[PDB]
Amino acid sequence: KNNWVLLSTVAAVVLGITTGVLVREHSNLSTLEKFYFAFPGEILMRMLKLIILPLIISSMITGVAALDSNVSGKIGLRAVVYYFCTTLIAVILGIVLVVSIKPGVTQKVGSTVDAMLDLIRNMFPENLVQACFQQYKTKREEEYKIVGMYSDGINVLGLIVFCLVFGLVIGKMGEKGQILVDFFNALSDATMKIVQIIMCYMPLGILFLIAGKIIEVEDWEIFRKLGLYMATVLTGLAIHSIVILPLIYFIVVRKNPFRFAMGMAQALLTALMISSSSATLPVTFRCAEENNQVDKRITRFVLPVGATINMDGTALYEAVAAVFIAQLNDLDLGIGQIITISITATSASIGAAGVPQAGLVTMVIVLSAVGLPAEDVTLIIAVDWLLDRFRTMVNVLGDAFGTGIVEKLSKKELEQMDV
Ligand SMILES: N[C@@H](CC(=O)O)C(=O)O
Ligand code: NA
Ligand code: NA
Ligand code: NA
Repeated sequence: KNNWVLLSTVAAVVLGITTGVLVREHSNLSTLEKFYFAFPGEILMRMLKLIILPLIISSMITGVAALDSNVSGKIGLRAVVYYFCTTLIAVILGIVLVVSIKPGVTQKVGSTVDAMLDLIRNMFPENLVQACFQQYKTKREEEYKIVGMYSDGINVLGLIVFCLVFGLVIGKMGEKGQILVDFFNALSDATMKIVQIIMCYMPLGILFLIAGKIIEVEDWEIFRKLGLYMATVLTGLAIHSIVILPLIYFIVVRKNPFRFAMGMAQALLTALMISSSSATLPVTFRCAEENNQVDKRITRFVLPVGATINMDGTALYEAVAAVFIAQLNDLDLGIGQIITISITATSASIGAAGVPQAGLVTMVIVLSAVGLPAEDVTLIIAVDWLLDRFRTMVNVLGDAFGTGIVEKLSKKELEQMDV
């Protein structure tokens, strides 16, 4: 006998790939019947979006309140240093692989500052209740006048920053704020038993979410016409996730880095099918502390920050595809043009959201920094549901890897706290 959570997810990926392929050659469903066929996949998607509001709020508060305000200053320093030393590696390895393969040659025919100041405008929102379901976006229009309105989508960057300050303030209050530690420890425990309820619906939801995703129009543009560009994204996503990311784990932890990746198989295959790192963040919490036994004082702090900051698969896909877009023209892309690609792609992966297809929002930022037009992204929009699924597994794995690396780097400080 074995565990039924992972063996039924693998059985639902197989039964969902073989369903969304067979119904195309056999039948011809209309545009309205292809939306009701993926309806159990939509219910799973909005059941996971539902739970990230009490999960991020309660884990960010009790993750920092359990540390005595100077241990948390070094867990926070060893997290941002790790996130910068993997994003830059995933950018550089995607830069080297895209100018040596050269996928874009002889196949051509076939508001950056306003987007970066919206990261700081979203870290300090004007309302806490409005930050739970609405984001702030700035447009420039008329000699121009800056005017911003409130769009939709949960402001995850503003709830992390406020609960980090709320977590530090509560932990320094002592006995005067002990009832707020017990409230958000009982809330983080109650909204992890709900994740174990959604995890029983997940094989039935994936089986229709991935069958209604490969049910699309043309399998020829993804395969051969835009071919050998996906052989630079998936190649860079392979070497970074199989070789490089279990080499950063093996250097600082001598504890078998593929035993950690095998123990995170539920969170890896969830993001491989739902294509959103923020929505699978409840799966990453459960599949790390229960399987790999990484300490709860670190995963409550490292994993929510890494889900919206550390996005290595997006950082490699930004550095590969923006050069490939410039390679469809006859641009030289000299030594000055390479480094400015590698700089804004590090910031675009930071500014990218954990929503599905957030990959093409921040592609305008890196493309306009090199001089390419924004409407030259329309060549990439065709195959984006498949390249978004492999760059979310890597993003999730990177976050999972961080929990184990920061824990061995701070084994003394966790053992410092005693009775
Ligand atoms: N939802 C995707 C967005 C992206 O491509 O960055 C992810 O988290 O990986
Ligand atoms: Na990173
Ligand atoms: Na991430
Ligand atoms: Na990000």
